[PDB]
Amino acid sequence: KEWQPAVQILLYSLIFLLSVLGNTLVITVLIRNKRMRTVTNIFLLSLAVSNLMLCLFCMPFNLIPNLLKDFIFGSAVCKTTTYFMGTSVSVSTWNLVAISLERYGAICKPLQSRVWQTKSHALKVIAATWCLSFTIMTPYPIYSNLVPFTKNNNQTANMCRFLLPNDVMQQSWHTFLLLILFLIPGIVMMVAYGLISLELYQGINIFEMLRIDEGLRLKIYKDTEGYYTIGIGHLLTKSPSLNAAKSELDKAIGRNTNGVITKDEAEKLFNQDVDAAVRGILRNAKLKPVYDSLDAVRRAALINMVFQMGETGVAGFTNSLRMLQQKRWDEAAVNLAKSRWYNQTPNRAKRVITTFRTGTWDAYAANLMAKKRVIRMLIVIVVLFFLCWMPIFSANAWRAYDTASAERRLSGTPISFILLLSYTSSCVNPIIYCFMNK
Ligand SMILES: CN1C(=O)[C@@H](NC(=O)c2cc3ccccc3[nH]2)N=C(c2ccccc2)c2ccccc21
Repeated sequence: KEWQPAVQILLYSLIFLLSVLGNTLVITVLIRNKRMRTVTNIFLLSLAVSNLMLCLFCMPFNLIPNLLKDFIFGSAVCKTTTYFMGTSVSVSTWNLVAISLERYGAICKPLQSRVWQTKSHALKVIAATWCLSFTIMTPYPIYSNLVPFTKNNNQTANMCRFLLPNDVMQQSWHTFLLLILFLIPGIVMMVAYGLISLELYQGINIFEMLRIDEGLRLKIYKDTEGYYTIGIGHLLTKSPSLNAAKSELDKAIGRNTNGVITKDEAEKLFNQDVDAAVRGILRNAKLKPVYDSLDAVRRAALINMVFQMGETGVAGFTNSLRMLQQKRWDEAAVNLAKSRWYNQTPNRAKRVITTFRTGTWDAYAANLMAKKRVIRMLIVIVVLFFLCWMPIFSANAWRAYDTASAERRLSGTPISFILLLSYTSSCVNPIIYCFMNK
């Protein structure tokens, strides 16, 4: 009528600007900063390229013809615009699947999913996504043609239309898209983000706690006391000799290590350490009573201490050990910070003490809080993707099954806005990235 074209020009041109500006920004930032190019962002970089492709090679050749009600570009543009639209949706859907699968590797199988975290594999997947997406979509250029129709005053026009040899094939193709663009990617990412979510809920434990407090040094080093240490805080000898640490090292890893161990030997060593700390708590007649009275989070604070100072040194925390057993957490927290231990390693001690005072992991939660944030962003991106793409795919499927119904309900402004919703998905992720560093 009179307004509809105005709102269309408005919304289309706005969504074009945001999507062009938004995605080229995301690309130029990522191309600029080598520090930014993580595995997850290399995918979000392949995602932002498909969003740019959809935005420049399809959107004008949809608003302009839908605004004029006449596809006035060539038969080639008609095959091109349909080709890139389906290629884009495919690349995007399988980029989102790759992301869910790499975060699953990182969060759920960290020391077990080593290759899924190589940038070389990441660019292998990205290449296989674009190549296969152009391949399975070749029906669109093969079977899309100008379809002549006639307007008001018997005025010939064309519409760009995708027509397969019959109805069984038109309907088979939509079953196809249903499967490899929604069902199969949908469950893959729902199982994945579901497992990721389970893990992230179970939260911090003694191992993650000691990994934050100790770190990883592959080569022999000295701690705050000046003692020779390796791996994840593994004390080698109190003696000042370096020859003796190197000896106690080779004996513990079983090979002539030459001062240097692997990450895999550090974790094996570190697992024996947490084992040994916990056995020392159980075998010591002063520590075991306190331990049993402790809740699992505080148990881990007691283990944290015993891991740093040994069974016997901690068992001599007689006045703090008593307060803990009596559930006097504030008293214990105040007393423990008057100790020499506090004075030697304040930052670590302040955390362990916070754990004792509150019974929570707040002291160690920062990193977990970051992973949870990213994961919730990714689940939001996936849900806004499907919500932006279900309508147009459902309108094409309904056309292939009952074209007369589909066209009478959707032909005017509804499919105009349904198409608009599609392009909106390509300007969604940059806006999300903006609201993420708030
Ligand atoms: C030719 N082509 C369509 O026919 C359009 N479907 C409609 O426009 C439409 C559906 C419908 C239902 C009821 C009534 C009226 C209807 N119109 N489908 C997309 C597309 C979507 C996903 C993958 C590939 C192509 C597309 C995108 C850009 C250019 C051409 C193009």
